[PDB]
Amino acid sequence: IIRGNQLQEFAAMLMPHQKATTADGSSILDRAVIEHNLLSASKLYNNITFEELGALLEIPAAKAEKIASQMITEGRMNGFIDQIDGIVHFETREALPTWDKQIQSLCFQVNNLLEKISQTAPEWTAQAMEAQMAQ
Amino acid sequence: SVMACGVTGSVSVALHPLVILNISDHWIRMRSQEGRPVQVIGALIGKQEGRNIEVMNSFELLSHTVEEKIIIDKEYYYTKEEQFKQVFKELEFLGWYTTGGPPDPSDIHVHKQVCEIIESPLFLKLNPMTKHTDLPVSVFESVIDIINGEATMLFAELTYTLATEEAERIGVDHVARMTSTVAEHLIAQHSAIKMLHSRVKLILEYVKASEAGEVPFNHEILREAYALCHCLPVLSTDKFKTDFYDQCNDVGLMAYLGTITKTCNTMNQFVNKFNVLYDRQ
Amino acid sequence: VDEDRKMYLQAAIVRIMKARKVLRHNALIQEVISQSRARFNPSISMIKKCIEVLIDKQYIERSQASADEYSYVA
Amino acid sequence: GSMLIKVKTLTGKEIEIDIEPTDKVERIKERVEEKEGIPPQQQRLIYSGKQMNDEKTAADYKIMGGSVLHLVLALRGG
Amino acid sequence: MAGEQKPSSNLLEQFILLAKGTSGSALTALISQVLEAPGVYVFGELLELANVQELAEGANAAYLQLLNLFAYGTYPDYIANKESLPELSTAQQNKLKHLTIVSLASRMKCIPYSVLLKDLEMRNLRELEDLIIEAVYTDIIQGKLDQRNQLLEVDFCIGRDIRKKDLSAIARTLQEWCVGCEVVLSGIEEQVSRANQHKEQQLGLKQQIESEVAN
Amino acid sequence: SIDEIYKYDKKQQQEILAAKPWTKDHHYFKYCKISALALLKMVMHARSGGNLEVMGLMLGKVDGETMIIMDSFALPVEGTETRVNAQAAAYEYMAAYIENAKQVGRLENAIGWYHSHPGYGCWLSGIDVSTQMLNQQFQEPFVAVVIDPTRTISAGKVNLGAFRTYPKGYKPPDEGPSEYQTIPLNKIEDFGVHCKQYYALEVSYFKSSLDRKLLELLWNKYWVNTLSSSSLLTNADYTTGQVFDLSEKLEQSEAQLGRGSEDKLAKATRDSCKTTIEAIHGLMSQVIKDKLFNQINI
Ligand SMILES: [Zn+2]
Repeated sequence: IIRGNQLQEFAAMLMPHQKATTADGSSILDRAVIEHNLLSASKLYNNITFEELGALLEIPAAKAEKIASQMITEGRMNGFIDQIDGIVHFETREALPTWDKQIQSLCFQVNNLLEKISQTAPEWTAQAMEAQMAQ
Repeated sequence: SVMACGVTGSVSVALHPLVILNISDHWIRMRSQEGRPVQVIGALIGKQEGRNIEVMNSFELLSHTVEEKIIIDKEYYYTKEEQFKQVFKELEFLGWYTTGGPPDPSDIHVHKQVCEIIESPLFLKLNPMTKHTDLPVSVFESVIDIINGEATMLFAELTYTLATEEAERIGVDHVARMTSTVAEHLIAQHSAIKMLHSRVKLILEYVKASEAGEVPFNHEILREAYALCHCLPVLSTDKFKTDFYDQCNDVGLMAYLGTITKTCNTMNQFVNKFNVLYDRQ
Repeated sequence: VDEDRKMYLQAAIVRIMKARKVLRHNALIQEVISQSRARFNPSISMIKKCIEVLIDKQYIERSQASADEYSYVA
Repeated sequence: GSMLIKVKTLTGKEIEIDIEPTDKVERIKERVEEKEGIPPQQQRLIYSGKQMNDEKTAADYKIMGGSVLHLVLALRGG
Repeated sequence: MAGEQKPSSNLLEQFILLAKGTSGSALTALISQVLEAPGVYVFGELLELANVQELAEGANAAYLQLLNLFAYGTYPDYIANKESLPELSTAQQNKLKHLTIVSLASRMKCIPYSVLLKDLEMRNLRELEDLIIEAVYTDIIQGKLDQRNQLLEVDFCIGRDIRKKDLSAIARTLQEWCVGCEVVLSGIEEQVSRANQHKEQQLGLKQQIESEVAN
Repeated sequence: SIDEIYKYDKKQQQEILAAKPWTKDHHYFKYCKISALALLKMVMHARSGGNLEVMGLMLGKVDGETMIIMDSFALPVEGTETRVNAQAAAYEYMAAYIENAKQVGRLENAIGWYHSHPGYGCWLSGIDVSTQMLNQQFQEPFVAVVIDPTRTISAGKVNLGAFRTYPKGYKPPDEGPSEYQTIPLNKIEDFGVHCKQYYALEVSYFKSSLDRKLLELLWNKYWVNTLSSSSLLTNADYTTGQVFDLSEKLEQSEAQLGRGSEDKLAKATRDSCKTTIEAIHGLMSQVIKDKLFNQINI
């Protein structure tokens, strides 16, 4: 999520017909970048409002939710809404989903540490193996 | 001892467990044919789930002795798969099991042999003539890289599980016990849990030693245990609380109806015999 | 000669195509050549068009696997 | 199999198989795929410009030894 | 050099040879370049060297204070102990904030926003979720923003530090609770070896009765 | 020895194969020694077959008074349960396989018929009773190896029956099991036409000690999978189909016991209790995982 003059230098990379730009003034690539930007934010985040996320994006909350509804006027959007409460929403994926999430999360975490120490302690690997044969 | 320490491939197939028994069965076949523990070959297949391998199904094959080396009779195996690919098309030749000591240049050689039907095949090593407590399955896979000016393949091991098929699991439970069906169910639970129990218990043991003494002091030991204790009961959430009210109420009203089924069958038989002796049914 | 041979061929071609789905492009056209050795010398190219002709009628489809090697439909 | 018929691919691959005079081409398909990896559902069995019913007997179409059971079939199996 | 969860992989033999050869003020430069190492903010086996032992309690005894803070302390400790420890960068000050916050989410399922706003001196939403998203962006944090609970949803935590030692007591409390759930579930196991093993016996005998009812 | 029965004495096996005890008594074969290849792809290829019926050749042998199923499984085919002698068409499989199986010392020969009725069995229906009867007058020793895939899905046990059908002229003697089974409309009439023309073999299983150790070690890491099922979500719809089916069966039990398929009311009470037990034990395992992992409080 890179910002304006973090890549206004990319203006130099652009083309005259491209450096001729849009109606609302966010150029073609600018709003493209916002699709990109907010897409990062979107794939990330759980739920946010639009004074929240517009001040986040330094832009009108009007525009925020507005062109959200446009971001799904693409149909590349997934999530859901309350216009009135002015919120969009993450989802908590909560359940059996999160259950096996951290179930096999811990599975891989445990086996990570297991074989880290089995290679750091292959001698102690054999010793633990001995005592577990006792087990 | 030319092995190459590499990475994964294209494994995913379906499994049934007597083909593990056919790992056993090819070893028994070649052994009875030769009167000796025969370092055999067998058509490994398995599950590939993301980054997980599961080396499962591998039956009898042809392992000729080329002067020292195990040999997939390659075009023989081609014959063989066409002899079962007509109907065993749900399975694909992932690799080959054998029987012997550790992986050797003959095992490397027939693994390369398995590397000629496909690009990145798998390696399994079993032996009833080896001396371990673990499930005797070694599993190898390939990178292609550049070292010391030589461009070479790379073969190294990854870990597995076994199939999750319903009737397959039922048969596993029986043939393990061979006598109470969820008991015949939960013992697969018990077996896997005890396996990882030995795993994280060896973990526990060398762990305890860390804090004890004469065993390496690392900050990545328990720390994960802290992660675990914040992994405690997932979803306090009231979300699943309602969800499980849902589940158990569903099944329980199911059972309520079945209080219905049972006593209604009883009632119908009662009305029968009432129409039997009190009446002319 | 050209219109009556073309009609005779459309039927012989669809009937093959229903029977066995080749079906490949290249190998298919070769096999087609094999079936009518006696008839006359065809165009090696237009092999493409040949399958194309059957693609339209809902007689045989185009598989994903190759520019050649399609599948039979209907 | 008492009836020793031929299952033929589009390219002419006539395969010798032991079936019965009431053996289902439904299972004759099973036979062709269990023998040649080419599965039978694109081994579309057509009889004289008209399809053979996948659920029938070979002898239903007076099929015999040198008879032909059409594939049109696939190439990857073979 | 070695690779699992840790800071910039140079650091191990980096600061080994540094403290070995860089000491006093060279040791201070050692420490200054140690400062940015996130996943190893604690140096148990790296303070194993007497070079770091003199790093500690030498000129940089305040830095051993800070190191133990990484092991034990928090950034809000610094919010109180603003002078005790050595200097830190605003990046590294936020890094100690992330110390205490990853420890917190390590504690809870989801730590409240106001919790870290207040203990970590965080004033408002903007900077709050800035450092939040950068923490998660480190990939230490799984889960998501738990806004409704005013928390941070947490599905996975990479290890923050080496966190000098409750290690013994840590692993043994682990052994404790592991065995506790184990014995709960094993009592269940043998209640199962009772019940539907009892179900086997009961129905077998009841069927014996029913069969003998005939003749 | 545990491997004493894995010994395929092609001598002895093909000896009893040519023995023809069935032509002396068609009830000689009482046992069915099986190696778990039957279970193997029978199970997972009836299940992987979706609902598509299949057919073909089983590996095997004969031992003493015992048919032996070294193999049984499914096709990716259809038509079985209605094909005029389906199974034949897959024998091309070990028209080749067994042959160069001998090239590895699998000197076995073809013995039977692999198959599966995905979702509703592994057997021979009305037209396949033409199949079964004709072929046992064609191919004896022949068996109706019977196990239902989705029955073994919601049942937890392998109801295996090697059904040497009673050939024409040979009636069920004292021991004809004749496993009555709920058949679709297509073949229930012809099952009533032929429900008592077959008996079952005492289907035992043989293996090695390595086999047992492998299954135990399987469980020893499958238990993690055990606590990760989520199968109440799996076939709750299957439970719903049973809902409809059961209300229907009570409708039909109604229609039977009205004035005067035997006692459909009692059979329906039985099967209702059964399927409810099925769903309840699914809920059992799921609540098990739930209460376990969700009662883990910090
Ligand atoms: Zn039939």
